[PDB]
Amino acid sequence: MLPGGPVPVFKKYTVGSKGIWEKLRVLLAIAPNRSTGNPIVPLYRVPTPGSRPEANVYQDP
Amino acid sequence: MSQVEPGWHFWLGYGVDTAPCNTPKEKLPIRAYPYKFQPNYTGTPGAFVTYNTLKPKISAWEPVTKQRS
Repeated sequence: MLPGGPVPVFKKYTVGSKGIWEKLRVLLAIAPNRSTGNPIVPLYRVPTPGSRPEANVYQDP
Repeated sequence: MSQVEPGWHFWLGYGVDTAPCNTPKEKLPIRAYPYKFQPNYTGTPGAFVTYNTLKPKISAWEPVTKQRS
Protein backbone atom coordinates (compact mmCIF):
# COMPACT_ATOMS: atom_id res chain seq x y z
CA MET A 1 0.00 0.00 0.00
CA LEU A 2 0.82 3.68 0.32
CA PRO A 3 0.94 5.45 3.70
CA GLY A 4 -2.58 6.83 3.08
CA GLY A 5 -4.88 4.04 1.98
CA PRO A 6 -6.88 1.90 1.52
CA VAL A 7 -7.82 0.57 4.97
CA PRO A 8 -10.19 -2.35 5.78
CA VAL A 9 -13.67 -2.04 7.26
CA PHE A 10 -12.89 -3.77 10.55
CA LYS A 11 -10.35 -1.01 11.29
CA LYS A 12 -13.05 1.68 10.90
CA TYR A 13 -15.08 2.68 13.93
CA THR A 14 -18.47 2.37 12.29
CA VAL A 15 -21.40 0.00 12.72
CA GLY A 16 -21.56 -2.60 9.96
CA SER A 17 -23.19 -5.93 9.15
CA LYS A 18 -22.94 -9.39 10.65
CA GLY A 19 -23.55 -12.88 9.33
CA ILE A 20 -25.08 -13.59 5.94
CA TRP A 21 -25.67 -9.87 5.45
CA GLU A 22 -21.95 -9.06 5.52
CA LYS A 23 -21.35 -11.90 3.05
CA LEU A 24 -23.98 -10.26 0.84
CA ARG A 25 -22.72 -6.70 1.37
CA VAL A 26 -19.18 -7.61 0.32
CA LEU A 27 -20.75 -9.23 -2.77
CA LEU A 28 -22.96 -6.27 -3.75
CA ALA A 29 -20.62 -3.36 -2.90
CA ILE A 30 -18.76 -1.14 -5.33
CA ALA A 31 -16.09 -0.99 -2.61
CA PRO A 32 -16.41 -3.47 0.28
CA ASN A 33 -13.82 -1.26 2.01
CA ARG A 34 -16.51 1.38 2.41
CA SER A 35 -18.34 1.91 5.69
CA THR A 36 -21.81 2.85 6.88
CA GLY A 37 -21.05 5.97 8.86
CA ASN A 38 -23.02 5.18 12.01
CA PRO A 39 -20.68 5.52 15.02
CA ILE A 40 -20.25 2.56 17.32
CA VAL A 41 -22.47 3.53 20.25
CA PRO A 42 -20.51 1.70 22.99
CA LEU A 43 -17.33 3.59 22.04
CA TYR A 44 -18.27 6.98 20.54
CA ARG A 45 -18.77 9.87 22.96
CA VAL A 46 -18.92 7.40 25.85
CA PRO A 47 -18.19 8.25 28.74
CA THR A 48 -20.18 11.41 28.17
CA PRO A 49 -18.46 14.81 28.41
CA GLY A 50 -20.29 15.59 31.66
CA SER A 51 -19.23 12.31 33.30
CA ARG A 52 -15.54 12.11 32.46
CA PRO A 53 -13.18 10.97 35.25
CA GLU A 54 -10.40 13.29 34.04
CA ALA A 55 -12.21 16.36 35.40
CA ASN A 56 -11.48 15.45 39.02
CA VAL A 57 -7.73 15.14 38.36
CA TYR A 58 -7.47 18.01 35.87
CA GLN A 59 -5.17 20.81 36.98
CA ASP A 60 -4.14 23.96 35.19
CA PRO A 61 -1.23 23.26 32.81
CA MET B 1 -39.70 19.55 25.58
CA SER B 2 -40.10 22.28 28.20
CA GLN B 3 -42.02 19.69 30.25
CA VAL B 4 -38.81 17.69 30.78
CA GLU B 5 -37.44 18.39 34.24
CA PRO B 6 -33.83 19.60 34.45
CA GLY B 7 -31.29 16.89 34.99
CA TRP B 8 -33.25 14.72 32.61
CA HIS B 9 -32.96 17.47 30.00
CA PHE B 10 -29.20 16.89 30.28
CA TRP B 11 -29.34 13.10 30.52
CA LEU B 12 -31.66 13.27 27.53
CA GLY B 13 -29.02 14.86 25.39
CA TYR B 14 -26.09 12.67 26.40
CA GLY B 15 -24.50 15.09 28.83
CA VAL B 16 -24.28 12.85 31.90
CA ASP B 17 -24.10 9.08 31.96
CA THR B 18 -25.96 8.89 35.29
CA ALA B 19 -29.56 9.94 35.66
CA PRO B 20 -30.72 12.19 38.51
CA CYS B 21 -32.43 9.05 39.79
CA ASN B 22 -29.07 7.30 40.32
CA THR B 23 -26.90 10.34 41.07
CA PRO B 24 -25.18 10.36 44.48
CA LYS B 25 -26.54 12.45 47.32
CA GLU B 26 -23.47 14.70 47.32
CA LYS B 27 -23.66 15.74 43.66
CA LEU B 28 -27.22 16.99 44.14
CA PRO B 29 -27.66 20.73 44.73
CA ILE B 30 -28.55 21.90 48.21
CA ARG B 31 -31.74 23.98 48.30
CA ALA B 32 -32.97 26.11 51.19
CA TYR B 33 -36.16 26.91 49.21
CA PRO B 34 -38.87 24.62 47.81
CA TYR B 35 -38.29 23.42 44.27
CA LYS B 36 -41.02 24.55 41.86
CA PHE B 37 -40.81 23.23 38.29
CA GLN B 38 -42.76 25.39 35.84
CA PRO B 39 -42.55 24.73 32.08
CA ASN B 40 -42.75 27.36 29.37
CA TYR B 41 -46.05 29.24 29.60
CA THR B 42 -45.87 31.14 26.33
CA GLY B 43 -49.15 31.50 24.50
CA THR B 44 -51.01 31.37 27.83
CA PRO B 45 -51.97 33.75 30.63
CA GLY B 46 -48.93 32.44 32.50
CA ALA B 47 -46.54 34.10 30.09
CA PHE B 48 -43.85 36.13 31.79
CA VAL B 49 -44.65 39.82 32.24
CA THR B 50 -41.45 41.82 32.39
CA TYR B 51 -41.21 44.90 34.56
CA ASN B 52 -38.77 47.30 36.17
CA THR B 53 -37.55 46.15 39.57
CA LEU B 54 -36.56 49.77 40.28
CA LYS B 55 -38.56 52.88 41.02
CA PRO B 56 -38.01 56.24 39.30
CA LYS B 57 -34.58 57.66 39.95
CA ILE B 58 -35.92 61.16 40.63
CA SER B 59 -38.46 61.36 43.44
CA ALA B 60 -40.95 64.21 43.19
CA TRP B 61 -42.13 66.58 45.89
CA GLU B 62 -45.38 65.72 47.60
CA PRO B 63 -46.85 69.24 47.79
CA VAL B 64 -47.62 70.57 51.26
CA THR B 65 -48.76 74.14 51.86
CA LYS B 66 -47.93 76.74 54.50
CA GLN B 67 -49.80 79.89 55.51
CA ARG B 68 -48.29 83.38 55.64
CA SER B 69 -48.39 84.15 59.35
